[PDB]
Amino acid sequence: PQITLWKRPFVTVKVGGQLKEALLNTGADNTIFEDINLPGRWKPKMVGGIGGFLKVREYDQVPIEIAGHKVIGTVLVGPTPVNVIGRDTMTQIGATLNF
Amino acid sequence: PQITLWKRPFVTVKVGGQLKEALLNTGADNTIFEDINLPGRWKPKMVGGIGGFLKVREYDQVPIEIAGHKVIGTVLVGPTPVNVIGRDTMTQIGATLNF
Ligand SMILES: [Cl-]
Ligand SMILES: [Cl-]
Ligand SMILES: [Cl-]
Ligand SMILES: [Cl-]
Ligand code: NA
Ligand code: NA
Repeated sequence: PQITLWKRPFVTVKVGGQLKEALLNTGADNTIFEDINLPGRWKPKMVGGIGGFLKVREYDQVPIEIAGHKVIGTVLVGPTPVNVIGRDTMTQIGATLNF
Repeated sequence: PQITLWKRPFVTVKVGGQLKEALLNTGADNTIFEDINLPGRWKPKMVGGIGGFLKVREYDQVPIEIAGHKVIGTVLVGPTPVNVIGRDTMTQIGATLNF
């Protein structure tokens, strides 16, 4: 797809078999969801930095599908204002910024 | 240009005549800098939401140049961990996310 930026760029994504909406966020290193029930085992992971740490769950080797692009990636679960697709997943689907 | 996402997408920009590095951030509604000396007058703007509201400075009709594309747009000055080019500026230069 070719995604314009007039509104926040949400897409439908299937993650760990769960169908969700998430924002394509070139400002985020990692992909993170709240309110999801993923398969498999998780380990805790610290993200953020001083003044803004967050302890989240990290699920690895999770199947992710966006617009028919099927990849396997890491997915964090924890507090986030919106679900976020970060660079780590966007690089696997071959996404680019163009202008 | 066409920019891949293996690294954070920093670009050189000239904003209000000031040469800076800033991150192309599709998860940001607004372009925002800390530490910049913009021309003209500013008005207060409320930003944020659930995590907290804060008043920042809004400069309007500011010249912005990125990769030879010249536009005029809004630039906020307030706390941010990185200089950000948000969707408002990216829409004016015709940027899209593609995969
Ligand atoms: Cl959702
Ligand atoms: Cl980087
Ligand atoms: Cl800079
Ligand atoms: Cl305030
Ligand atoms: Na400078
Ligand atoms: Na102005």
